[PDB]
Amino acid sequence: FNYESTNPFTAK
Amino acid sequence: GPLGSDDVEWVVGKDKPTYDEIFYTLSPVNGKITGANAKKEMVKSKLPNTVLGKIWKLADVDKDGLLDDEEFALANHLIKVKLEGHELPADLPPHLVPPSKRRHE
Repeated sequence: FNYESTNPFTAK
Repeated sequence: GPLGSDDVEWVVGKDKPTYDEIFYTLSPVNGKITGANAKKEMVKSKLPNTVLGKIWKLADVDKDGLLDDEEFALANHLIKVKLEGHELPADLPPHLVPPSKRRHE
C-alpha cells in the first residue's frame, strides 16, 4: 500500500 | 419555481470572485495553476502541511494535478473557513463539490 501520490504538499 | 426538487447552492459560488482574484495573482497558465503556485499560497496561509495536502486532495476533484479557478476557489474556501476558526470536513459533500466534475451517462 503506497499509491501514486499526486499531492505536491506531501510528495512522499 | 423552475425545479423545486433540485435547488442546490454551491457555497463557493457566493464568494468565488475573491478566490478567483487570488487565483489570478498566482499567474494562471492556460487557465490553471500548478502545484508551485497554490503551494506558496498555502505556504503563507499559515496552515499545517497536513491540512494543506488534505485541502488539495479535496480541491482537485478533476484529478488533473492542476487547479482550475473552480478547484482553487474550492481550496481557498476551505482555507478561509480554516482562518475563520472552523474545520473542513475533509470530505466532499454535494454542496462543496463543483458540478463541473459530475459526468453522468
